Amino acid sequence: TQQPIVTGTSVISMKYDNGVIIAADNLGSYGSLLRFNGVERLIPVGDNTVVGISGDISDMQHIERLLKDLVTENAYDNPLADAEEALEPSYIFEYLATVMYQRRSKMNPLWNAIIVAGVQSNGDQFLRYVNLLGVTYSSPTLATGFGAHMANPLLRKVVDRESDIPKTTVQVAEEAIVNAMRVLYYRDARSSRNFSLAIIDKNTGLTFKKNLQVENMKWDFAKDIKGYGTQKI
Amino acid sequence: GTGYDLSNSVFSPDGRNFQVEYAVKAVENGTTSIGIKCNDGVVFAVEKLITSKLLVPQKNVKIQVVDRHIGCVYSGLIPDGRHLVNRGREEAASFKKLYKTPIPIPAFADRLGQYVQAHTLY
Repeated sequence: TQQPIVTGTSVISMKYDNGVIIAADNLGSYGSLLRFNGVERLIPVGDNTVVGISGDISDMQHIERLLKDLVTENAYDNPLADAEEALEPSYIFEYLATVMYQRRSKMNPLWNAIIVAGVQSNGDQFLRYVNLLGVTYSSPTLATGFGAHMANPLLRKVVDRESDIPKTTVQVAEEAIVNAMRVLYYRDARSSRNFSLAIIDKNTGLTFKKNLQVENMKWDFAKDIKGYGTQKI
Repeated sequence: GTGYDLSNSVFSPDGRNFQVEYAVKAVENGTTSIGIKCNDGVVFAVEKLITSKLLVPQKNVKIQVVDRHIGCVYSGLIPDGRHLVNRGREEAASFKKLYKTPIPIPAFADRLGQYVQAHTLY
């Protein structure tokens, strides 16, 4: 029985021919005050998973601690911890989805929406969502909060169905993700211009880009808008 | 009289706890393991006996890690050692959860010391 205080907005992601990409801005809002500008909401787990989290930040920080523990505890009496018995995206997801649902069933949820993006050991892309209610779903594109409304329509024009995944390159995917992030800075009042993006590819592995900024914005047309109807000057 | 060595916590007339001393004997009947401290680290090594050719080589690992920075090796009843490490792990995690920094070695030592000593009280 709680209410979120410091919050993170959208986490968007989509899967492409050889991997998945996920991004989330670096803001931690306190209501309408864009309070903290250096919050990383993308959490890499090992070298094959990135968990993006929106929602309550104190709870995200808790989920972070939990993930670091899973890694420590999986290395225990595990000679193959950095190989065959390393944490897979599907393991990290199922674990989180379990916690989320248990917490909702005790009426004390972790006020978050999470997307686990990654690549399985056999090459399969993994992209799955889980939120404060334990609800889970998978799709070629996944976005939380505001991004579900504005990013999905855009990312879906690139990958509308399963067959479209093998026809999409990292270049195309990253371009779409980057554009969605710009649209969100335009229309989401709780967004930040600074963001992070992560690509998990079956060949090149994990590439994590920090300190990205929305660029190439169109604001010039504003010079010609005056009044709200009849004003001429 | 006699019998001072049938129950753990009992002090003998000379102040010894015979059950602890018999535990030591179980240790002396086991494989040798060592530790060497160096200019900026520590090294652990243990002798693993090959009871027969059927043992898959290099699979029955005996040295164990605690958290990500502690190594533990022991001689004696292997299971008791595992038990001891399981506690060390719970103890190291507890410390990290509350204090954020991984458990200092001197603090870890005492955590293990207090638990082991606890088993000589009853």
